[PDB]
Amino acid sequence: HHEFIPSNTDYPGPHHFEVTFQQSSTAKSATWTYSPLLKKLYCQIAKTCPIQIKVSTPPPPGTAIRAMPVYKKAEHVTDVVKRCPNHELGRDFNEGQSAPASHLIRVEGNNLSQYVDDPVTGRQSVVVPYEPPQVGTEFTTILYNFMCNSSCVGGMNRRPILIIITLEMRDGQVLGRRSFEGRICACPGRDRKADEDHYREQ
Amino acid sequence: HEFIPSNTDYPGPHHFEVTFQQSSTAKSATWTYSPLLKKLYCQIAKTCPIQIKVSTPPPPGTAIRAMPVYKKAEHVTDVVKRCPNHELGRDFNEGQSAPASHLIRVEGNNLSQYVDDPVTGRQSVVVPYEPPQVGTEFTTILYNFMCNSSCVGGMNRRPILIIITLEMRDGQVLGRRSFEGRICACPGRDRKADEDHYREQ
Amino acid sequence: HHEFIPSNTDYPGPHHFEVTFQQSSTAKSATWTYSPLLKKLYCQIAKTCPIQIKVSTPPPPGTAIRAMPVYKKAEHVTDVVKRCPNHELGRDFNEGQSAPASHLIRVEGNNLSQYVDDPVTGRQSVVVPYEPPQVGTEFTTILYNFMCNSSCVGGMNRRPILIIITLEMRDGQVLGRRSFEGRICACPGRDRKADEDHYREQ
Amino acid sequence: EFIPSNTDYPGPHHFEVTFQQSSTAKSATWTYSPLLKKLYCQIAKTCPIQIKVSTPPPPGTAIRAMPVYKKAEHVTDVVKRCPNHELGRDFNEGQSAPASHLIRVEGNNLSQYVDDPVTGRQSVVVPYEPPQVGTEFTTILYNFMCNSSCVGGMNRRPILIIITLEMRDGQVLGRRSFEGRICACPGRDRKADEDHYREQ
DNA sequence: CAGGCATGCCT
DNA sequence: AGGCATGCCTG
DNA sequence: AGGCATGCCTG
DNA sequence: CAGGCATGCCT
Ligand SMILES: [Zn+2]
Ligand SMILES: [Zn+2]
Ligand SMILES: [Zn+2]
Ligand SMILES: [Zn+2]
Repeated sequence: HHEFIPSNTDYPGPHHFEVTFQQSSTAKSATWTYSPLLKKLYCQIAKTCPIQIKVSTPPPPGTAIRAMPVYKKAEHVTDVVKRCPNHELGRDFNEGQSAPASHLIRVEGNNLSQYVDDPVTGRQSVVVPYEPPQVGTEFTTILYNFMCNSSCVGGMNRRPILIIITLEMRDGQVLGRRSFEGRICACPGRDRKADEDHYREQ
Repeated sequence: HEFIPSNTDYPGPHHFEVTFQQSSTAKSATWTYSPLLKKLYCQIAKTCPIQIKVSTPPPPGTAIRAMPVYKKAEHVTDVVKRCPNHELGRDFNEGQSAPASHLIRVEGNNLSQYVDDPVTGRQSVVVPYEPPQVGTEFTTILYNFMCNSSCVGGMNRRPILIIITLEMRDGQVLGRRSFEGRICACPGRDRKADEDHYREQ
Repeated sequence: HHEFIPSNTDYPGPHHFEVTFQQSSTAKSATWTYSPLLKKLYCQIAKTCPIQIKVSTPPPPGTAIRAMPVYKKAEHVTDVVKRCPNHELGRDFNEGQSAPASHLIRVEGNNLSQYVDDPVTGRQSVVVPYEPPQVGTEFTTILYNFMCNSSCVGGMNRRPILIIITLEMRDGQVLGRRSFEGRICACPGRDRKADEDHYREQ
Repeated sequence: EFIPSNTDYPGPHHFEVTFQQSSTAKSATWTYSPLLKKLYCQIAKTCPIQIKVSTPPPPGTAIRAMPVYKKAEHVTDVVKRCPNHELGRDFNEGQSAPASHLIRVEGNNLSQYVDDPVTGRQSVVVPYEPPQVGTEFTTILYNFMCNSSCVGGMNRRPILIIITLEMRDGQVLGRRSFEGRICACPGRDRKADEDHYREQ
């Protein structure tokens, strides 16, 4: 039904949906990085970062893959994650684009991209047709872009979000799903090291 | 008109279970649950998420209600409302569309209906039952408690109980669970002390 | 002739104007106690409080004195001081009443006690004509009653207030002004001594 | 006139800008550091300013407030709110005053918000009112709707608030200004401003 | 009356 | 987090 | 009131 | 590339 709070629970369905991360250079300031322990991606804004998709049984036709952001804390979950006023109106980055300025998550390099603004739930998300890994390849890598900092005032300001990747049936039914925390910042590694470090303190 | 609504655990046919996820244990915490006790400690107006589990729900008309009642039998015959201060107040009454007078509110859903029993007098919030999402076990509801357990003019220092019932389109309880509730500025503090004292009398 | 921000400044005009307080009991449960150190009095909700007023020379015919509350902090200086939503209606002490339960300051005994609401500034004040001191007795004494505790939610909650006594003509201008911090509380003595002693830890 | 003067002009009647005693506490709403004519306040909190004039002015006189970046290069830029604070709803809603304006007046229903046709400059004006009986000060309540640090607006670019009085006619009478700093902790900010100024 | 607690809220 | 406010309840 | 959290800056 | 600073904000 018209679900207002997307659910974020790893649910490898009939096929075995999997979300993995490409090799990543550790550093305070690097395009991106991932924390297997804390299950959360660290990413400079607007820059490129690829996610790995793997499956066993090749999924049914018309099958797609969505990406949606949601706030981690309950106090804020009823709020849809959109871009901040600062970055949305600014031309600095999106005037020649084909994706709506307000959307947080953009897909890079794929014209088949579909930017969804649900009429009822107001939830924004980007979807693409699903496709098998290039011959002799283990993963179907999709290139995502995040257009605001987890700190952006007026947008997701300093409140952690969760990036939900959903494997969907053409009609929208759910075939798979994985989730993980995301943080768009200025210096990823550093925020990670510190976060991994602190985690270890307790 | 009198009611003293029943607060009797009835897991019912469809296995019903309103549970709680892990909340923090901070002096001031939006909310926190004491598995030890039947108490849910939370801050006023905050989002206290509650989990519902069910194995096989069927009525299309089945919906769920939450209604506040006083614990001590002396007052249970008294309707549980909002103090005059928070009702006429401007704070969480401007904007949101819910009755200024109710204590319980559903936060993330607009299908909710706030009902004022014409005879009972009781006030409660009802929302349609929507099953868990593909791959998720619980149907999560978001609740808001508009007054402090301690507000004079309202329930002043009177332990209260929230009763969640899963009824069929028309008054027929498919089951219910109940828990004690305290609304305060500092939930963490009150639990450490509450659970504490309760042990070794 | 309406000002948005009543002045709290004292003003001993042509007629010498001074407002004094009779002997103050130190008891904690005491109905009221005045502090000349802090120039601040402590009351209990709706308890009779004598305010001794004095003039060096007698004033015009129908001139009066008005008691208008005002906040101490600028952050709030604009909020007209009114009775807490709760009290502005609870029937204890209005079914008795003759005055708008909205009004905070009000007199006891005098049936010539008038009230005012500038439709311009919406200010709530009380007015009573200068009846010469009890002939032979220096000060004229008006019995006041302050309806809400300084900590009442919905009203001045825990926000300090100034009690302004203004010497006015039958009309026209102002003729004498004396302000002093107000405070409605349960235990005036308790409170009085606590403030009063902290001022000593300067 | 685009890019106006901050120059001090006491005037026929002596116009003086004064700040009552403020707090020295870190999170105090506002404070003033006499050492450096600089006002520290919090976004949207009530900044009161004491205005004393020697003699009573004409019937059409009034007081206006206008922000102006400090540094040479930036002065040419109009001082408006960042986009986030302008579109965010925190205060804008129900507020009957332009949402782009940095400066706001609080206690007046006769606040006149101005946007210059040629200049584009923004400012708030209020008809002057004589100090009240026995009061040596005429008080105006001012709000500053954007931290100085904000992007999309003052990029941590210092500004001065030039307060001038003018006739009913568009004519200047007196002028005085002081640097402004909108922040979270006024107390802290100044206490630090001075410590380092005490070095050379 | 005066001590003292429960519980909101401030730095 | 630790600690102060402050109404109200004893006794 | 102290300490943190986080974009930009510096070398 | 990481260390440090300035500035909003949390317990
Ligand atoms: Zn942004
Ligand atoms: Zn209440
Ligand atoms: Zn009251
Ligand atoms: Zn801003």
